Amino acid sequence: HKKGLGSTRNGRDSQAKRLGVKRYEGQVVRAGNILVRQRGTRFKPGKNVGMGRDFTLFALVDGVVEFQDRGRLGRYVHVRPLA
Amino acid sequence: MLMPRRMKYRKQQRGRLKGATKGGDYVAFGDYGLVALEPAWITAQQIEAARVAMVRHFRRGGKIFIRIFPDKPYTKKPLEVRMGKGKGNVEGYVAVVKPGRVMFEVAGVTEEQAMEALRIAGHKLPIKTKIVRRDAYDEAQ
Amino acid sequence: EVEVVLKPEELRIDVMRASGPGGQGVNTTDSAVRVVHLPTGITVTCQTTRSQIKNKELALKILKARLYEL
Amino acid sequence: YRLKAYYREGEKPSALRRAGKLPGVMYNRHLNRKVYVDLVEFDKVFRQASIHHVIVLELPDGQSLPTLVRQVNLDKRRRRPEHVDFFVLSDEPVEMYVPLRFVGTPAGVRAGGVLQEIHRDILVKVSPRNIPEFIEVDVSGLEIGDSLHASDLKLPPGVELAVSPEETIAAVVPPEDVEKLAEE
Amino acid sequence: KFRVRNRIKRTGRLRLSVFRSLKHIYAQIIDDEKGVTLVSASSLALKLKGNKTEVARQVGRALAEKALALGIKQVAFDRGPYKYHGRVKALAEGAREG
Amino acid sequence: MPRLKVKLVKSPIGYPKDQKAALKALGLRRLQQERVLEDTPAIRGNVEKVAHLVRVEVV
RNA sequence: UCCCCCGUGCCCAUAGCGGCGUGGAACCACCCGUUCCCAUUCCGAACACGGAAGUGAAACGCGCCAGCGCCGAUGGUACUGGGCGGGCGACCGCCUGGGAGAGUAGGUCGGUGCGGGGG
RNA sequence: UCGAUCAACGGAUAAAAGUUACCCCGGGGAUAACAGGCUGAUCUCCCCCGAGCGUCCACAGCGGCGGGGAGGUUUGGCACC
RNA sequence: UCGCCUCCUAAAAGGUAACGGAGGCGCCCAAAGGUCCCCUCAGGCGGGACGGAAAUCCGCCGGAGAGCGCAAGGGUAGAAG
RNA sequence: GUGCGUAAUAGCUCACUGGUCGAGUGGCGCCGCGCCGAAAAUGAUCGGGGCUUAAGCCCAGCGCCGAAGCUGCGGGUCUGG
RNA sequence: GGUGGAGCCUGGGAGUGAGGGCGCGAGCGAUAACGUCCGCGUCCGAGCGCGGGAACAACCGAGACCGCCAGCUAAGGCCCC
Ligand SMILES: [Mg+2]
Ligand SMILES: [Mg+2]
Ligand SMILES: [Mg+2]
Ligand SMILES: [Mg+2]
Ligand SMILES: [Mg+2]
Ligand SMILES: [Mg+2]
Ligand SMILES: [Mg+2]
Ligand SMILES: [Mg+2]
Ligand SMILES: [Mg+2]
Ligand SMILES: [Mg+2]
Ligand SMILES: [Mg+2]
Ligand SMILES: [Mg+2]
Ligand SMILES: [Mg+2]
Ligand SMILES: [Mg+2]
Ligand SMILES: [Mg+2]
Ligand SMILES: [Mg+2]
Ligand SMILES: [Mg+2]
Ligand SMILES: [Mg+2]
Ligand SMILES: [Mg+2]
Ligand SMILES: [Mg+2]
Ligand SMILES: [Mg+2]
Ligand SMILES: [Mg+2]
Ligand SMILES: [Mg+2]
Ligand SMILES: [Mg+2]
Ligand SMILES: [Mg+2]
Ligand SMILES: [Mg+2]
Ligand SMILES: [Mg+2]
Ligand SMILES: [Mg+2]
Ligand SMILES: [Mg+2]
Ligand SMILES: [Mg+2]
Ligand SMILES: [Mg+2]
Ligand SMILES: [Mg+2]
Ligand SMILES: [Mg+2]
Ligand SMILES: [Mg+2]
Ligand SMILES: [Mg+2]
Ligand SMILES: [Mg+2]
Ligand SMILES: [Mg+2]
Ligand SMILES: [Mg+2]
Ligand SMILES: [Mg+2]
Ligand SMILES: [Mg+2]
Ligand SMILES: [Mg+2]
Ligand SMILES: [Mg+2]
Ligand SMILES: [Mg+2]
Ligand SMILES: [Mg+2]
Ligand SMILES: [Mg+2]
Ligand SMILES: [Mg+2]
Ligand SMILES: [Mg+2]
Ligand SMILES: [Mg+2]
Ligand SMILES: [Mg+2]
Ligand SMILES: [Mg+2]
Ligand SMILES: [Mg+2]
Repeated sequence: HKKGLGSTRNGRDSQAKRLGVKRYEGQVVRAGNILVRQRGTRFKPGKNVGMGRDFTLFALVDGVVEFQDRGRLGRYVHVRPLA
Repeated sequence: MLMPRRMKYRKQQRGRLKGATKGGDYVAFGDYGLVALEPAWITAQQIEAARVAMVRHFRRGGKIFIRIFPDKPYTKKPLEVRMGKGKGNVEGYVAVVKPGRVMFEVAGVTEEQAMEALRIAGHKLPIKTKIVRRDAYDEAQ
Repeated sequence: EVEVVLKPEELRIDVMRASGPGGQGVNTTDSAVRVVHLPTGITVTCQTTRSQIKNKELALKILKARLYEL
Repeated sequence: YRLKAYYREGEKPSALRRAGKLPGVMYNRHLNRKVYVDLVEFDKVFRQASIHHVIVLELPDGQSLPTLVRQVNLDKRRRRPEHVDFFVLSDEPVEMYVPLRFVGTPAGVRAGGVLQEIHRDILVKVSPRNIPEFIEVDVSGLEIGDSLHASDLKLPPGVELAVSPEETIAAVVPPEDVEKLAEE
Repeated sequence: KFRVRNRIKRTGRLRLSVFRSLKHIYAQIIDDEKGVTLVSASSLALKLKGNKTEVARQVGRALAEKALALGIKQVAFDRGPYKYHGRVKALAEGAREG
Repeated sequence: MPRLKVKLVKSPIGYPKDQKAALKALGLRRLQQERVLEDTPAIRGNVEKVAHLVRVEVV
């Protein structure tokens, strides 16, 4: 005997987004290289770093990524040139 | 019974039971306590039964402290139903207990009454217990 | 008050083999159930469904009735 | 009271504690050493004593020091201690929860009631030479319901506490009446 | 707190910072990323006329001169709570236009 | 420089890939095979990783 | 070098809150006015201009205090890469590396570049 | 640049519902119904605790709330020959 | 039930299943857009004709608990408001 | 007022003290190994026989046995030199 | 560091797209299933070749070119079979 059952109105979920840091400190990059994918401003653009509409962070020059945590001011991603 | 008035979620994942109580290991209230020796899910109907058992024992007497609280929901599918088609329905609530936890406490009661009391309450619990006194159980600072 | 808690303390529940149609299972499963009330002499049966557990409770859902009337 | 104490070189924590010796450390606002003080006398003493009365600590240096225990971490599963913190002293004024006796009979013990001595070991700020004992309170006036509290007590000259004074020190509440049952 | 800090809008280099005072008006061309002041020109703290605005202009050209001497051609205009008006150092020199 | 002489004594059959590679890195193929290597930190790291399968000798 | 004050930066609460004092010679503020530039969903409060009698009262600066806040060991535990054991299970133990979070002692009412004005 | 609930949303035709106990072929123990098996919630039996019933009097006969097991005859779960 | 978005499951990189847990989208805005210039909330407590227990005033206190068109999350007053 | 006992008393008795005896004592609390709790369906059994200061269990030690694993000797083939 | 049936690039030919047990981490389930879904790892699959485990794909030991009436070991064993 198979006694009938119901179901759930659950079952959904949205595609994975692959957010996060893409280049770490001491890593060489080229102009344009996206360095971080984030939703809010989890990281603030630093020296030679841009930020697109979706808060994406990319290198502005060809240099080596560097990270700086500035307490109450936030965390910064800078791109130090070979200067 | 002995459930929580409100909850952000009605059903919740089962989990696990790694030994050590984390917290609740010393007396801190009454004079004698009942400490859990095996890990387990104590159903509110047991917490209840044990409690009533004590007041019943030393009717018109001391004070009782229930140191645990069933805030975890218990799910159970219907009978004769197959697997799947969603999570079961909540059948009650249980308090998770680990080894070392002082589940109950008593006060303003004779040492005879205290012992006898807790000994009966442990006969209503799905686990093994131990009765204690008070001494280093003074984490006042 | 308005109460009648007939505890399954004086009931005799049986489970004979289904009657009527069915298939390779009407002959095999103890579908049909029969709950008996002894201090009264009332008996209620049920083969409405194809499950003993959905029939002993649905057969009890009646004994509660007739009783509250008698 | 008194008690023997030895110096720990920092070797096999969990072992020195199995062999029978109980681990620990003695510190204060100056120096701080690591030691091992056996369960035998420790236990016996510590229970009679507690963290109210001072103790001696004669090491192989003899150097007997006055102290009160600040921290004693149990073993969770099956009560037992694994560590103890020793606060050395002098004439230096510090704190400590001082024992509490409550001579009396609340009016809450004739028609049902029992005393819940909430904070039965009150913390007070004061120096060594200023270390009392059974700091009693009056209970002869605690009605069944309403009950005493705060620092509204007999603080012998020199008792410069650290309460509120509101910190409910104690209260009297009712019994466990068989009369219950419910639902709905 | 009249916060503002609109000066945080400092992406480039060489900040020409002004300071209006009930009495005087100072100004120094600063270069962060090094945390140093390179050129300075005060109001009556460098001694000057008695007006306020007229004094602004004079202490203006003053700085710019001393500036160019060091090769300080272009900069960016500051004074946080500034409110760009009156005491406007609309000075010649300086390749910060404005 | 003081060298190491590790000997594969316990079979790697049943242990993780990495542990089987460490052995490769060291140069151990068969059971009972011995190999004298330099004592550098990079050579120990792997011998530490496979301690349970190797008998080491400082020579 | 060393002091005091004014601009700025870095550290990003050991910088704070709240008490208690100090400072007007210079700086600075508040002040004096609203002709003028410029201003108010209404206000010269705020912005802005011209000033210069008075005050350091408000604000701000500098000191001292730990009540609140913030910081925070040393020990010992939790947990755990890897290796290994006991049970019948839920689970429990050892070895070898790592090692908190609470809590205790205790710390703190700041540190510091650069440029100006005053001894 | 416009016309898609081509929403079964990588979208078969521009255009499409049922029935078979009158049935048929190719396959599957990749998958149901019997029986077995693993499981033992359900089921049956027995035990721990001692509120309370038994005029008195916890077990002569009973046992509130709760706790631990056995068996593998029931109803199921699983889908292993 | 079928496509898309948010959280969890997810084992501190990314990713990760089940008829697992729980909600949203199939729009909207010529100002809700660009830029320049100003301004800073929610609450709590007092004081105020109509006046709730928040209408609008005043005053201390209030580092963000408000707000950000709509779900959730991340972010945010040194502004995205 | 401990238990028995009464319809409530009575009656027996004890915590308790004298007491000849003239010595080890009652307690509680951990630990190692056992006892009970313990009933299923064709003939039983730890694999069998058979084991008890063990042929069981815990803790030390040395020696042997034991694979197609590793050596020794011979041979083949494939790669690199 | 690391010369390994390592890697990287281009191209010819593929099979596979029913997995399974076990350990650890979760969900689902009843902290049921030789259950079911993922994750890390392993082994069987293809090592039903070998020794141990009474017998037994995946547990312990161990990766079988062939030959030997030679030797040392592994797990497991050393009262008799
Ligand atoms: Mg605590
Ligand atoms: Mg039919
Ligand atoms: Mg059937
Ligand atoms: Mg501004
Ligand atoms: Mg193996
Ligand atoms: Mg102002
Ligand atoms: Mg672990
Ligand atoms: Mg630590
Ligand atoms: Mg810490
Ligand atoms: Mg088409
Ligand atoms: Mg599709
Ligand atoms: Mg068609
Ligand atoms: Mg017909
Ligand atoms: Mg025909
Ligand atoms: Mg016909
Ligand atoms: Mg036909
Ligand atoms: Mg056919
Ligand atoms: Mg076939
Ligand atoms: Mg099958
Ligand atoms: Mg079947
Ligand atoms: Mg068969
Ligand atoms: Mg019951
Ligand atoms: Mg059967
Ligand atoms: Mg079945
Ligand atoms: Mg399957
Ligand atoms: Mg992740
Ligand atoms: Mg992860
Ligand atoms: Mg924009
Ligand atoms: Mg605009
Ligand atoms: Mg308000
Ligand atoms: Mg036993
Ligand atoms: Mg041998
Ligand atoms: Mg050869
Ligand atoms: Mg060869
Ligand atoms: Mg290959
Ligand atoms: Mg190819
Ligand atoms: Mg392919
Ligand atoms: Mg598949
Ligand atoms: Mg696989
Ligand atoms: Mg697998
Ligand atoms: Mg399973
Ligand atoms: Mg399976
Ligand atoms: Mg196959
Ligand atoms: Mg293989
Ligand atoms: Mg076979
Ligand atoms: Mg075998
Ligand atoms: Mg085998
Ligand atoms: Mg081989
Ligand atoms: Mg070989
Ligand atoms: Mg044998
Ligand atoms: Mg051996």
